[PDB]
Amino acid sequence: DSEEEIREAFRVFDKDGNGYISAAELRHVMTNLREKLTDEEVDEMIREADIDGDGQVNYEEFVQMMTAK
Ligand SMILES: [Ca+2]
Ligand SMILES: [Ca+2]
Repeated sequence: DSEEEIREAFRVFDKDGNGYISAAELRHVMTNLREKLTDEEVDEMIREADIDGDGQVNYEEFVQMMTAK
């Protein structure tokens, strides 16, 4: 709901600083943000979050990542 909200989270989610997050990288924060998760639950979420299906999530796609499903 805020342009800054997902923006500050990018420094928390993207450790490489390259502008994109992958399953293994997302898992690192997801296991603390949410519980009852397998590695596969993260990957299912990537496949549904990735609007263009290329295996990575950029800034605009990150907003959609959390509003998907
Ligand atoms: Ca990254
Ligand atoms: Ca993508």
